[PDB]
Amino acid sequence: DEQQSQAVAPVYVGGFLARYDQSPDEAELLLPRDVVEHWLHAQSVALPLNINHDDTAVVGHVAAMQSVRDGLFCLGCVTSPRFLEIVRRASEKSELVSRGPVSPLQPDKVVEFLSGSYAGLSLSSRRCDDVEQTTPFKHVALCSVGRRRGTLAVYGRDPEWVTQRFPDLTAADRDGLRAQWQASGDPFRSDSYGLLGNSVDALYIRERLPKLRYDKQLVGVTERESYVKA
Amino acid sequence: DEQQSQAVAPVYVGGFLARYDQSPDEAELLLPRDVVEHWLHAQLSVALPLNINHDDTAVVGHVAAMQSVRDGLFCLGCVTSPRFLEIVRRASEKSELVSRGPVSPLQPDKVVEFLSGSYAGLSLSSRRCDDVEQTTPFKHVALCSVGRRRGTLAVYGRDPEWVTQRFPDLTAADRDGLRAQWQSGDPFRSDSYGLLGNSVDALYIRERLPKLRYDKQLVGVTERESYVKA
Ligand SMILES: *[C@@](O)(C(=O)N[C@H](CC)c1ccccc1)[C@H](C)NC(=O)[C@H](CC(=O)N(C)C)NC(=O)[C@@H](NC(=O)[C@@H](NC(=O)CCCCCN)C(C)(C)C)C(C)(C)C
Ligand SMILES: *[C@@](O)(C(=O)N[C@H](CC)c1ccccc1)[C@H](C)NC(=O)[C@H](CC(=O)N(C)C)NC(=O)[C@@H](NC(=O)[C@@H](NC(=O)CCCCCN)C(C)(C)C)C(C)(C)C
Repeated sequence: DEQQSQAVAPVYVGGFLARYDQSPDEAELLLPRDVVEHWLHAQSVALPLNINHDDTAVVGHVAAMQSVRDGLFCLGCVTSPRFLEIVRRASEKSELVSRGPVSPLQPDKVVEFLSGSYAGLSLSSRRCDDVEQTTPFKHVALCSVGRRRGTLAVYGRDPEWVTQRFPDLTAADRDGLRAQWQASGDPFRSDSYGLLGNSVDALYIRERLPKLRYDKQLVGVTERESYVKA
Repeated sequence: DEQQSQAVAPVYVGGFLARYDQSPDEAELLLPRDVVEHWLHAQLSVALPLNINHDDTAVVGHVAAMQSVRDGLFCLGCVTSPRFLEIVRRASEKSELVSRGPVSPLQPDKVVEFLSGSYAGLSLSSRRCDDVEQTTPFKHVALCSVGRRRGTLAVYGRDPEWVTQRFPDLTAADRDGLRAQWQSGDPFRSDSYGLLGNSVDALYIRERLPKLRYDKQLVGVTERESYVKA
């Protein structure tokens, strides 16, 4: 009963929403540093964090967005108790979760589950297309894999520890983030049936795993140890 | 609420549990025709149960017929659990893949389409062969994201004949031997959280999609039209 309270405690997520050094496979995915930094400075209210862009599946909020040297990095927090309770339960029934985490990390079913199902981040921003460079950043979505390479999502119970998984990040970067991450109920208006529904869609994404490994390698989270399952 | 009764009606599943013309990647998967036909004749008294990814608490129906044809062992089963179907009914409403609907002239069928996407394969549960003292060798059949034996693609439909009709290899004499065979409570002791749990595991099977397409091509279901999503 206490173990179940530790499992449903807030969980943090971090990762790049876009890698400046990565030319997208599609023109509409182009999101350059000049634009990002402008948009950041442009738009207060936190961007909501949801599951695969579903407005009824908001599970938390983005706590910090920072533009670093290699891209736009963000740090958010899964806070919805309904989503976490669901995850808590689904995790108990995952052969993958049961096999546990790597080398010296302690098992963490909830975190491990999110680490497996939503290994990527996917931004929701206004169409760039190079014109009239309002709130451009709509929200951030946890997903099976992102359209932009390098968007691998890293989950952990501590924000510092999450940011620490990324070698590219400097102290000044981890500092700009720490400054930021330091509503009115449960934002989650969905359920297990929905997540399950969304799971089959994930099964049909092309080259899902290969992309994730690529993302894992590009962001250097391969080196450090974490709950990533890709 | 009549549409919801048509959606939760029994669903049939068919496909090969093993292709004799396919040498397994692992020795323990070897299941030759001589053995099969012997085992068949050996045991079909009590029906083999049909479950999700080999989970004893996830029995969703039973196998109605097992026949050894020229290219392999083919089976036809029926998903009958109302609990499993109600779960599927609901999850289907939340699948972008299901919403896109079926091919060319097939009518949309959320439940069938959902099962078609999540459990595209069949996986037998039999006694270790290993070539020795070759009683009930056939334990059960499991619906899964993809099978270990190639050609084990699963085809779902509301009509048994129509299901068997999806396989070109099958002859009339074959469809006849099957039709002869497929003529107290809800065996499902699991839930959405469990299926959801099992979904993350699926996400990490290697070459899942490529295998399915292979299976789809090997069994010639590529030619005919069906609810297959692979
Ligand atoms: C993100 O990684 C993602 O969606 N990944 C998914 C996860 C399953 C995925 C898809 C395929 C293969 C693997 C994974 C990805 C980077 N983000 C988007 O694609 C994102 C989705 C989104 O915001 N929604 C579905 C709402 N799309 C966008 O950010 C786009 N923005 C818009 O469409 C915006 N529209 C406009 O500015 C006006 C033009 C008309 C748009 C359509 N009505 C807006 C405000 C609607 C979001 C793009 C920036 C990519 C154009
Ligand atoms: C099936 O396709 C499958 O499991 N697919 C899954 C779906 C995701 C998959 C997993 C990884 C990668 C891709 C797909 C596959 C063909 N079936 C099996 O592997 C099957 C599973 C199973 O039966 N259970 C989980 C219960 N395994 C077998 O059929 C094996 N049989 C046994 O292990 C049997 N054991 C014995 O006969 C005795 C062993 C020694 C006893 C000494 N006293 C039994 C009764 C436990 C089933 C094999 C046929 C492979 C031997």
